[PDB]
Amino acid sequence: QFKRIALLGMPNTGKSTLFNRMTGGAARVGNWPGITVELLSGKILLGADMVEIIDLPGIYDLHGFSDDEQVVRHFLHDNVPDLALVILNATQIERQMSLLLQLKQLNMNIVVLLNMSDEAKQYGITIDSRKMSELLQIPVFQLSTGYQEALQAVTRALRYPTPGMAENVRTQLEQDEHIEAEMVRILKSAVQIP
Amino acid sequence: FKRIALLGMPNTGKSTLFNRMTGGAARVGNWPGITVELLSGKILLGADMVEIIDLPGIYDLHGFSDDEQVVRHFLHDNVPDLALVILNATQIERQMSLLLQLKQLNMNIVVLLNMSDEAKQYGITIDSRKMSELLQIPVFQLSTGYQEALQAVTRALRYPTPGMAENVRTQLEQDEHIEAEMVRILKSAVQIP
Ligand SMILES: Nc1nc2c(ncn2[C@@H]2O[C@H](COP(=O)(O)OP(=O)(O)O)[C@@H](O)[C@H]2O)c(=O)[nH]1
Repeated sequence: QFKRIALLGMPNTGKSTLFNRMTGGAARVGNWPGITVELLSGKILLGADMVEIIDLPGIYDLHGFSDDEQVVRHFLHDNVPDLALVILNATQIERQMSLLLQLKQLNMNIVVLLNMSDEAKQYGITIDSRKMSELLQIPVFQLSTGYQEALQAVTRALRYPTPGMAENVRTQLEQDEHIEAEMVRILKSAVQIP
Repeated sequence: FKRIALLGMPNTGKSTLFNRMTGGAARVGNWPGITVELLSGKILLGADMVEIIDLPGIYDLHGFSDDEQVVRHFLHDNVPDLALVILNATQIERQMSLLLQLKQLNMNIVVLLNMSDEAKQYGITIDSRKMSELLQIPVFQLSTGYQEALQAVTRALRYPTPGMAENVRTQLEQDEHIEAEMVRILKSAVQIP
């Protein structure tokens, strides 16, 4: 019944850690439409409203065929998030940007969190989050700090629903889902296994 | 010349096949869209001298490994007359993913299932005629199967494929848009030593 915030990012980007910070727990929830796996999930008060956070498996390619990538698409297809809170490791920004841009092409509602930003600056990495936000057309926040500003932006991004956005997102996944369906189909018929 | 792109995952016997098809005479060469040198050789298939290019093994057509980026860049700027796709039969349950990603580009494809004997001993029974029918792509098993595979390749080079180059490039433009955006944002917003 509550609006859904999905945590999305690559593996080991601090997602479970952020989840624990937001919820104060490590609750796992199963019986999600479309997937059999149990995921870290919890509901929080965000201002006056209650919202549901779900930590999605870390993945490298939105359109890839690793098991985690399949699970993420199934979840997103059948449980279109009201917000994708995309977590990027500042220290590895060059290598992590692709997932963000892929998710943006799904036509989801996104807020970007640039994690480990101090560690980045301790190396020689400087990030202009205003410029990044400007070019992306997406809110971008750095976390060292930055957390309360990030939550504020979450509330703003959930304030006005978009009719037809579930159908839009489902449609952008269809091509990957077709490949998967064809795999299952052809393997079931043409390949016999022990 | 006509061009065949040899495509498969790593450790599928692609190197040994390319060596055989090119008779040991392959040389290094540069190609538009990539800065790396690739190996290619000549082979006579029916009426045509054909150039076969050995592309780096990849796992995910849309992934961001260096090899994957080179294969996509190569394909975009050098659309092959035939993609010759080599899968490991024992790992057919997963490796089907790359074949279907490549089909989705609207390429002209022949599939070779290598190590088909090993697969049968693992208890994996593949019915390649049925698989060919369902894919609408010719499928041939190797272990020997080489002559038959190469006659299908020759046949797959005969019919017209009008607009294909345009179709393949169009299908790859999603990937190139991601890459273009990545560069744009990284240049303007990020300074790394
Ligand atoms: N420097 C820094 N490290 C973090 C932060 N959040 C998580 N990490 C570390 O990143 C690694 C992976 O964290 P985790 O929550 O397990 O990532 P997950 O796989 O995405 O859930 C661990 O070493 C964490 O302690 C952060 O805000 N700053």
